[PDB]
Amino acid sequence: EIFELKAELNSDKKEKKKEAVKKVIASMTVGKDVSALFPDVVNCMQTDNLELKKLVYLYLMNYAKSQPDMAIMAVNTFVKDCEDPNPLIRALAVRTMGCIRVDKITEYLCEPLRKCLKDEDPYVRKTAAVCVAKLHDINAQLVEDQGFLDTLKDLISDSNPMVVANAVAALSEIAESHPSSNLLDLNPQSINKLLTALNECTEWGQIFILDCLANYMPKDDREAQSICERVTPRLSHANSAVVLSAVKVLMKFMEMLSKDLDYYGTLLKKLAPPLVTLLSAEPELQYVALRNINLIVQKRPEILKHEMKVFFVKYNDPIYVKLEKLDIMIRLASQANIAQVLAELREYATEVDVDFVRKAVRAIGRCAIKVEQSAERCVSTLLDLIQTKVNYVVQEAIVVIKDIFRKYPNKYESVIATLCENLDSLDEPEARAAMIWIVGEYAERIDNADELLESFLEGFHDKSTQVQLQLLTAIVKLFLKKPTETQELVQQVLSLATQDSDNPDLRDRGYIYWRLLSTDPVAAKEVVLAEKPLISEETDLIEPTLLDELICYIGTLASVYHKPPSAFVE
Amino acid sequence: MIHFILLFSRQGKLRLQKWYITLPDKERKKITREIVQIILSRGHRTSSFVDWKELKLVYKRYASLYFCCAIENQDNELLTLEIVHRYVELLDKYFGNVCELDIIFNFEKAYFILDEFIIGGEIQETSKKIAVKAIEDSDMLQ
Amino acid sequence: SASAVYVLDLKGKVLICRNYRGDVDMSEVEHFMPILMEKEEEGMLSPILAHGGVRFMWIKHNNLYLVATSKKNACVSLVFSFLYKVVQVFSEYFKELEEESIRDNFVIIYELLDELMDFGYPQTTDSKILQEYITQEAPRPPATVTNAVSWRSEGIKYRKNEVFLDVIEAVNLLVSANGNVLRSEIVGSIKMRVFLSGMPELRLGLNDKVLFDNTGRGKSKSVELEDVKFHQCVRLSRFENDRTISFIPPDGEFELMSYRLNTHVKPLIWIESVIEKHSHSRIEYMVKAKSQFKRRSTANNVEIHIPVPNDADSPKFKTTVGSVKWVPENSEIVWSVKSFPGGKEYLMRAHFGLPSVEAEDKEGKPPISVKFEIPYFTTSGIQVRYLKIIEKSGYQALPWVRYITQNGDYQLRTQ
Amino acid sequence: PIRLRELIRTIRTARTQAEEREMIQKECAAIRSSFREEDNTYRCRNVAKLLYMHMLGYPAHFGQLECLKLIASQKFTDKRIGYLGAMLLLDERQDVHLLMTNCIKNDLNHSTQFVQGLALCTLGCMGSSEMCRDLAGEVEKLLKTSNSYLRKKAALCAVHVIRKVPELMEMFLPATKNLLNEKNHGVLHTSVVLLTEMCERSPDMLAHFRKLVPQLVRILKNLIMSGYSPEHDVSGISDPFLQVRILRLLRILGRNDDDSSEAMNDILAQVATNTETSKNVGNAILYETVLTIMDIKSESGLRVLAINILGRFLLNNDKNIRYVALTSLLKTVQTDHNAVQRHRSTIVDCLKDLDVSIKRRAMELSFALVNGNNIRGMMKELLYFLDSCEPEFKADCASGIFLAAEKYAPSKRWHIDTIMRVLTTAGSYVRDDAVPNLIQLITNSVEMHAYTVQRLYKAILGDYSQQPLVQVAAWCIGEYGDLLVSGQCEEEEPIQVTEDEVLDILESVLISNMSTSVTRGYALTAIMKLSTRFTCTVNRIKKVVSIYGSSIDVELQQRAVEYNALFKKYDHMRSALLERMPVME
Amino acid sequence: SKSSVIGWPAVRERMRRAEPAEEVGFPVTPQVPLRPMTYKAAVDLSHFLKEKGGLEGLIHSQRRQDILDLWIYHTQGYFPDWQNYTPGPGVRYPLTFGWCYKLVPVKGENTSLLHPVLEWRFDSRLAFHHVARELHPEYFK
Amino acid sequence: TSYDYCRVPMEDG
Repeated sequence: EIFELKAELNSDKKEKKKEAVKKVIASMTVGKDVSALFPDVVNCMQTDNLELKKLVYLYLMNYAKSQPDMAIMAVNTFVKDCEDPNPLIRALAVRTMGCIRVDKITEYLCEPLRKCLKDEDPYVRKTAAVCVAKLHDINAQLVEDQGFLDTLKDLISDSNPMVVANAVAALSEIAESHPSSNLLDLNPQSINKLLTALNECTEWGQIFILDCLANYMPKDDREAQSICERVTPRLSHANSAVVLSAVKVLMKFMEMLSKDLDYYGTLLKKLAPPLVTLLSAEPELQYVALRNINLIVQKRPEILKHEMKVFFVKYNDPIYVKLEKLDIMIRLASQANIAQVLAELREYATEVDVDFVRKAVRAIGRCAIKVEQSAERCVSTLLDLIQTKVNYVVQEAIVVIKDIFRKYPNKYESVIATLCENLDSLDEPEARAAMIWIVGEYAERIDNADELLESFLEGFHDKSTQVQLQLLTAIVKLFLKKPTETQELVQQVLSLATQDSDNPDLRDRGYIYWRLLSTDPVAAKEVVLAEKPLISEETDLIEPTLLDELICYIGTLASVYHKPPSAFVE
Repeated sequence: MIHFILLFSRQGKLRLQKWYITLPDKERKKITREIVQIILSRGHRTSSFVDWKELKLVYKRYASLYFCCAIENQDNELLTLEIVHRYVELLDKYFGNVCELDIIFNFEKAYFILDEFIIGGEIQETSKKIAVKAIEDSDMLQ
Repeated sequence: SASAVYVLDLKGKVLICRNYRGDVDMSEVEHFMPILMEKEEEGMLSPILAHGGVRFMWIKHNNLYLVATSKKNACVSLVFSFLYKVVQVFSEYFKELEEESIRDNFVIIYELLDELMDFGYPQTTDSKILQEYITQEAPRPPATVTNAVSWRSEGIKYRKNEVFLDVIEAVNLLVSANGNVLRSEIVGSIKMRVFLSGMPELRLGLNDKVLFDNTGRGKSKSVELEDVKFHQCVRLSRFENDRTISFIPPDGEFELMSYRLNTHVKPLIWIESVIEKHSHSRIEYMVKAKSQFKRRSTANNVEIHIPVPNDADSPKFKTTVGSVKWVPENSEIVWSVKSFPGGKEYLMRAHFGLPSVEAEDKEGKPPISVKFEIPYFTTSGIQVRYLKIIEKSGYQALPWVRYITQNGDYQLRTQ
Repeated sequence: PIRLRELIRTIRTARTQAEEREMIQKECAAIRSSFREEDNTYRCRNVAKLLYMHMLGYPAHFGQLECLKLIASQKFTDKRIGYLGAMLLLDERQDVHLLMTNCIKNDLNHSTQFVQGLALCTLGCMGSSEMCRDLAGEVEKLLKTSNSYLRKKAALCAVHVIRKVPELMEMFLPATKNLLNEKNHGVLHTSVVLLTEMCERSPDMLAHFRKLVPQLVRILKNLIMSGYSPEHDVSGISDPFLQVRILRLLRILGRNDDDSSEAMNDILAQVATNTETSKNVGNAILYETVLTIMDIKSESGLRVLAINILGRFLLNNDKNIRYVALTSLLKTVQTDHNAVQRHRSTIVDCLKDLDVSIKRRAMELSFALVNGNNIRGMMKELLYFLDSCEPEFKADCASGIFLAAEKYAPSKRWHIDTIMRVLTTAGSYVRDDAVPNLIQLITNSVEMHAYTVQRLYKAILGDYSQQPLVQVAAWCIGEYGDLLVSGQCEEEEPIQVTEDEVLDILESVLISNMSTSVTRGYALTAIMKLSTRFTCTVNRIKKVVSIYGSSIDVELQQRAVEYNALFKKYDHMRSALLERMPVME
Repeated sequence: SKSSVIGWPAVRERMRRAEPAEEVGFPVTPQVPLRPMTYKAAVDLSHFLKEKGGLEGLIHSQRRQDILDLWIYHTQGYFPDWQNYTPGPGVRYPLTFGWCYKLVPVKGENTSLLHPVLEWRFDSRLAFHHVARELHPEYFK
Repeated sequence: TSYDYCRVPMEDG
């Protein structure tokens, strides 16, 4: 079976050993443990067919870790094939060399690597540049022991910017794997050399040399401006990753440019039509953008403050897309588009995607706190959705109406007259507890607040912690507002929360309110009916301490996590 | 009391549900999805029973198809597996070389075989002959 | 920055696996699909997953999950742009990309994985030049592979010299339930089909507003491109200066440029639809379709997709011109009209029933999307002025173009 | 219209579920359109194809009226389709199922027993409580018949209506009288399950039914002595399904009686010896036999034998039997309590078993095995087993640790020590509901709070993210702060209590995002008490209350402002209500 | 033999679900050229059946043949008379010049309750040495 | 491509 395969593998005819190694990596394709036949396909490796040698290189790379000791039977064959005058077969070995990770091997292969560092063809030299970082991946100190760092610094000084960009991508890799001991930054003249090398190399190479710019910071304004004027034509390229790498350093380098110059406004006006066009991409790539755009408006809200309509979701959009568009509308919620947003969000509460609807309810509420202008019209929008009589639409609304009333408590008592009748058999305790505060805080214009809490005072011993605590909050607030009709009401809630409740904070605030009522309820008009200050809002702007670090991380996971780069890597 | 019966494939593809307890379809689609996930995430020496949420949930693999019950937590368990096997026998009886693809096809009578065997969640005929006799007579009635 | 890029199927078994760093274990792939079962069924779906420290960048093809795994703070758009490129290059090789394309052609596909990327660094992704040394039927790599010009090999020779352009309009539209246009931008895209001899440098000029403003012709017909994204081959530094579309094209079909602009003029076709949804009873769609565009122009083979309810039944259609097919499989109707000229206004009166029992759950409101196509008609008014063929050998090519206006996202939010 | 299996074959060709839904809504429309045609021809198959989609999980609410038409059909096959989907598409909360009530009632009077068998099938499976009220006299009428094809069905249907309507069984007390001599076993089986049901609901029915205990003692002895029948026999064991139901009926009878318990004593001594324990069947016979013996006031020679039966069942390598044996001693915990305790190491062995349910039964029976004698040693296994739980068992163990510890703690200190151990090692696994219970018992504890609050303080400096841990601590700091920082109104020689990091560690919770806000609910509560429980550094804690008056949690914005006016206006009335809370049960 | 791969398990399933022991008329695919199963294509097919597998040693029957032959006509455009074999007496040799497979003689619930045939053989000289011509000389001239 | 082409100038001087 495998031995008949090893019989054809130890055959002398090419057509039998060629079909044998195809079955092996087809057995590897179907995921068979073909590691037991390791050194036997190694015998049919040094072949004249270049088409066949890729299959063994495929096998040897895959089973290097599995057979680390048996992997010593290829070192001579690599240095054999780093010398064949086909540059295709040399770089094929070189990329097979660096990806094979056996520490018994990597010490031997530095010299044919050093040989291919100073090879002729750009093809193998851009391949050999990465294999240094592959070696620095495997053994970092052997590379400096081989002193390959400067040879990589000299392929930066090569022409044909593809070799230069493959040198840079390995350089920014190794300098990352370095502790920045001997930081690999260069003068602006190499940055002049790379920016001239920018207009020639491939779309991938244009990315990787924008990434060496993620470490450099210019020291003058014209120095910053002149390099940015050559990064500026990159914003009309089809690869958004070329564009996103370009925007990342432009957001980085605009902290050096003078706002007093018009080039700062020129840069920002040349920045917005690319950023909108990134939303015309594929939604996964747009999901990359939406986390990056989130990072932008927190830093520079000035750019895309004119654009809201492109942040309107569509029906066919993915769910991770549709949630993130709602965030930027919050991040762009201004006076000039209070009507555009709330009508759109009202069209978004008409959806069956509940979490999108649940986010859209929060999107109205974050709009109501960000602008106090349509804070009246936000409430009017929500009460319509309260009158849709959809439970989660209602159950998300009541928490929000509370927070508007926590934010803007003043002239919204014309709202609770609707909301005193709002189907009080609402079940969700986050909005049940929202109901009890809104009733409790506004227990003067809801004139029947005592009798509606009687339904809320039936199954009191097993509701929640908050809902029972809100009922302990509101009744004492209600009895302090009306001590006439709620006299037995304030005593029976102390009869349940202090005596027949084990909930200790409910026992804490129970006996506190019971003693405060027993000591001085008139002083409780000063104590618990105290004029509460303006609530300090949760500023969800990411800290510029972290945000300026994340200016350097755009299009990397640190932006798509809105985290520092170490907080999620291991 | 058998609360329900589930027959789901090696791929979890449900070939039978029979809710002897009245719970709504969202709950039907929730609970069925979970237990299929539970049983398929369960090994071969795991005692053929699950204590799943006050239901001593009985599972017993016979083929690629998997099997499920929810017995009341006061009743017998190996007999509950024998109930499955007696029903397996009756499927083996009325069909003979009882097999996967007409479970996919002729499921309508497999319900009717269950209707000749378990109504209400309990056994009505403890003989294996008299029940398949009656369904043949109603098949002879057509 | 990739470490191990994998291809899964709809079941989650590995169609093909390829690591580039060894920093992600090969058996990590078996957790992805249950996490994919996890995140989706809780609605926490993202194109990046995470099983501890392994980050799961993936796209989704028809069957396929091009899962690229990494662990560090990798460059994200570096990954996914390569992911759609690998789809593209496979689409360049395999005319359909499915499970049959992989398991039958693992000879070439593993070689592509060796070639397109090293270590996580894409180095060679132009498929047209990649055909010259990676064949499914090996010589040295071409100089164009070494060359900064990496899209066009030398020595390409034809009998004729034909430059086939396709200025294609794509009308986006967002009309709300109110009947106002929310978002109607136009994303036009000129896609070139080059059949030329040698190494030409093509220089293009349009009715650009800025280029006419630099000329002094900013009073005549000039399209205003809000943003364009071009090919690599366009020398953008030359374009940044003076709106100069100068490039050496690749050989064959390729999209050169991708312009985008807003337009505050009417939609080419206005739709008025109504819904007489009678509870437990029936529904009626007296929908009309007026054409606002030019009367010489004709909207070919339009396909008006109006979302109907799922349990809608007994269809009745009083059209005027054009047939309806009811598609319950998409729960909709396609009132199809083949020839629909500008100025024309055709009504359709639909009538279904509805079950006297209600359904269990809600359905939501999809908008109406139609599938118009108008040839020889630039709604934005873009005009190619010339195309300078510059060959060192020197020839007179045959530049050719046609204009086609289609929909982009032509959504019109229903009642 | 195509057939069912033609549809299924098309469905079996579907690859993507979304693509499969296209094939669903393809055919579903034709099913709908046929329903608009009021067809009677293909109404058989269109419903059958629909129920497949219902089994495929698709909204088939619409065709339910056609099922009522198929029940109200006249062809037998259309009924045969019609009664099925009535059990499928309809339930009690379907609310349209009430139209079956006339249709079934006519078809309880149909000539064919199989049509009436369909009617007893559908009502027995899913008959609604009011449909049970509307068919009660007809079922007992079909229980007064002689058709054993129907008597097996009307009996279990009568169970259903007694299950659904518990106040209805009194009209079935006359129905069940003296049909216990049925030659058929299946009708006799359903009668036992009915008498299982009738004895279950009402204790008033037990007096009429314990009389016929020796009647079935004979008939069960007939089942043992009729050692073979060509039917009912599985593996040489004759009608085991009936035999267990008799034992279960004999389990619920005689459970507080003795004369019937002695009237059943003989066959219990018989079948405990006269069973074949080889196959799975005779174990299932002997399992209920064990459970029957434990629950009645039985012979003592049965129960001693029964633990010896179970000692065998503890040692069988069948995990089924191990699940059986662990469930067995889980049943008879209190009954024959110490003959269980000699099997203790077998239970500690099954803690190391590689099955969830076996580890589940062993952990819970270990929670049941704890007396006041094994309380010290077994907890050390269990606190080790709490470390060696699965995270599903970690929530399950840590509560069940707290349950048996509140029972049989030989010390109050060691009671604290184990709970403090668990609260350090459970953390996110221990339930928040036991936290007022733990708070209650440590204030039921009166003597060691200087012992307690220091050890409370010594671990919360380790972490705060264990939320039920720091739920416990903040109340202790608020109440027994005087026992933490003691006589340290000013700076002294440095003891580990320092009355400022004491105040900082609560402040650390208030800013930390890993705070459940009832952590922050307890914390401001502890801040305001240490305005009185501490005389050392107050009015720096007033600053913390005052800055918290603009907080984003609603009640925690209430809590700070309601505290702060006492800190600003009624500083003497702060301590006027900060007496310690009373202690309850 | 490219589009014969996508139904290679699918139609063979319908063959295997066919027992080895409305509609009217015959449609013709428009504008597709038709030809019989030629020699080199039968060499292309006998190796397609040699390589793709699942056919050799299978229970041959006539119902499976007619399921197969019409599927070749509708998906590949070949006259479905090519899978003709010699009759009962003798080895069922193919009359087709180029078919290298001769035919030698050798669900489950559709069974009732209580109960009250060929196979292939590869022969690569059937393409040249027409053994069915030796069994039928007077018909082939 | 059933639609037909149209020839642009080359130079547009």
